[PDB]
Amino acid sequence: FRKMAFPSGKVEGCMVQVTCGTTTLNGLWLDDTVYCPRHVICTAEDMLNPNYEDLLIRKSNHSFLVQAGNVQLRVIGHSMQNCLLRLKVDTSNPKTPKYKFVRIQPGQTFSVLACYNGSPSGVYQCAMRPNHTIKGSFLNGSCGSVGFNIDYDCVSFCYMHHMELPTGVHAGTDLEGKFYGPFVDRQTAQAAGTDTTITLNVLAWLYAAVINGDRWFLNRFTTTLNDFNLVAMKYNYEPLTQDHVDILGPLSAQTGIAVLDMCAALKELLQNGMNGRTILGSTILEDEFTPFDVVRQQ
Amino acid sequence: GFRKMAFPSGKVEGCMVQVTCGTTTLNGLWLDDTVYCPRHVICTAEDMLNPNYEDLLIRKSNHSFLVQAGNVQLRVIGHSMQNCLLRLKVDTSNPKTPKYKFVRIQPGQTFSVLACYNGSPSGVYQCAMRPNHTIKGSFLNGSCGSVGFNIDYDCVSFCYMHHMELPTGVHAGTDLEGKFYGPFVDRQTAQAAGTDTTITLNVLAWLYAAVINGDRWFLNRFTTTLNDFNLVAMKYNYEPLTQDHVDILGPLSAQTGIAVLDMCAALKELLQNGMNGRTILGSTILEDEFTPFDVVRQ
Ligand SMILES: COc1cccc2[nH]c(C(=O)N[C@@H](CC(C)C)C(=O)N[C@@H](C[C@@H]3CCNC3=O)C(=O)c3nc4ccccc4s3)cc12
Ligand SMILES: COc1cccc2[nH]c(C(=O)N[C@@H](CC(C)C)C(=O)N[C@@H](C[C@@H]3CCNC3=O)C(=O)c3nc4ccccc4s3)cc12
Repeated sequence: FRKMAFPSGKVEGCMVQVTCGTTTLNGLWLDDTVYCPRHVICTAEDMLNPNYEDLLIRKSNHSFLVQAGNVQLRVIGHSMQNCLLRLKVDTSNPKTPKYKFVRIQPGQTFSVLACYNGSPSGVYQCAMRPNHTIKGSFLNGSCGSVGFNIDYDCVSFCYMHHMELPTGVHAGTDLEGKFYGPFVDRQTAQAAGTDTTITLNVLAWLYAAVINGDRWFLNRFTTTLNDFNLVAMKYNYEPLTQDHVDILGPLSAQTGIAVLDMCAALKELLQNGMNGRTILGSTILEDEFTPFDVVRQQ
Repeated sequence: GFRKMAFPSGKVEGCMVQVTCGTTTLNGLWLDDTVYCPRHVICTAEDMLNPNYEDLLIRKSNHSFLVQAGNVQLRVIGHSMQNCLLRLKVDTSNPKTPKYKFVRIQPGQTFSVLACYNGSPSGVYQCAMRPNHTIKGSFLNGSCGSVGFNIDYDCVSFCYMHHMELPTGVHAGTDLEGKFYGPFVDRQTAQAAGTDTTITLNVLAWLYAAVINGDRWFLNRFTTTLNDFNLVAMKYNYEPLTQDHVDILGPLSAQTGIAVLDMCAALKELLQNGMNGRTILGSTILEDEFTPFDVVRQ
């Protein structure tokens, strides 16, 4: 069982470089639109608070240097959408795939194409956390990198990188420029809400461990959903919904362990702890491996 | 802020095709006017237990190879075996052919895998060639012919093509010249690898990664000689350290400011006293699938 990313070629054909003054970041080229974080226009204005509507009226189309590989693209118009700029260019991307813009929900995963200077350097898998952060790997120059999923040749773009919190996690927006979480694009230290554990995915991981022949943690206690949810919240675990219990159906049928019986297993692990025991090799319960991942890889 | 990252797969995705002989369908790699694929695409369910490839191949003509690149079908105009691969000559040269080389990777080195099913890429992940010449991959039915690769600049270095899953769940395959890594043969039999060991040079590089990411709890005032460390390493199934390895860890040592043999003393302490419930870079186990080169790049 291992975390896999979606193949990145459909997105690589869209990455570009957007430069204002001495500041440059990544943008996404779809048809005749380039999307990028709006703070490419900042010149130290980012410190404290920038007035984006003022900075933007003060900018000409010629001040935007947009480069796709070797080619410079002429900016024909610009308008601001939330925390993103939409740049109109004179040529439509010959490599635009079928795409949509989606708002990823907590607990769901996506692939990140980390880019620097409009050039992709790496691909990895991420989870949107309940507190609306992601545990990414992003260095200076990463802003504008996108997260995405791919279904039947259609790219679902769900994220654009904007910032790294003081704790080392990362924050950003969907492709309409709406931030995930309560963060704002200014140069300030910001704090995320307490980060809860994705219970649906821990449970999925437990199911994967049982499929792997590792079942020391099972027991014969019973729990109701309500009584499991009250214990889980005491340990900063997300409560389980009835939809989540359904999502776990195929895995519970495959192993013969009823979902609520696995909850009774997890409940004991929360209350008694691992005690040095290991699950799939780790003393830590993994929560970024989804039931879909377990299902596909079993 | 540190994780396994795979190379962007775009240059490789544009080379994946589908090769069919009768009921059997495998992935193939299309470079210039040649398609490479595992030779047991010519196998029926009855030839698999102990087939004679020379015999089975003399019995086929170019017409019996249906090669599909996406929608398009390419005509085979010639064929030949190279070890455990077939090389099919096609009438059209792949216009998406990247700059490339064929290399044979040595144990401990890492690469990216593009997992393909029915000629179409489905996932990408990073993995390393184990000391016992297997890879700990994620390969399902229909994955044979998927390739492993590294990218330097704009040149794809192909190093792996996938053939088989051992009963232990690890995987075996060949370089692009069709020569298998390890003691394995392409037959439908249960085969065993040698006993695996831990890649010491990679654990050390990962410990440097942790120090560079601000995880220094495991460090200690002590130091050890290479010989002393090796005696300890042998006890815990770790590859012996070599002076060349220490030279490879030169640059990491300089940035960190920690002498290599100091890091070894820390590792000796982690082997002997465990991690005490502590985690390094978010992991409860000593990661050994990051090379010194990988840590630098990130
Ligand atoms: C340590 O806590 C802090 C305390 C006090 C202040 C702090 N600010 C930030 C913060 O993150 N600022 C944002 C930018 C703001 C405007 C959203 C930022 O630098 N984003 C990066 C990606 C970051 C960097 C490392 N990996 C992450 O992904 C991005 O490449 C961009 N670069 C530039 C460079 C020039 C112009 C625009 C951009 S936009 C953290 C922080
Ligand atoms: C007594 O038999 C066993 C006993 C104990 C363990 C065992 N392992 C294997 C074994 O691996 N066989 C090879 C094939 C051999 C001949 C190279 C095989 O099926 N490879 C797969 C990838 C495999 C499949 C599951 N995940 C892995 O990645 C592959 O994608 C290919 N598929 C086909 C399908 C039809 C025709 C050709 C090919 S080539 C057999 C076996």
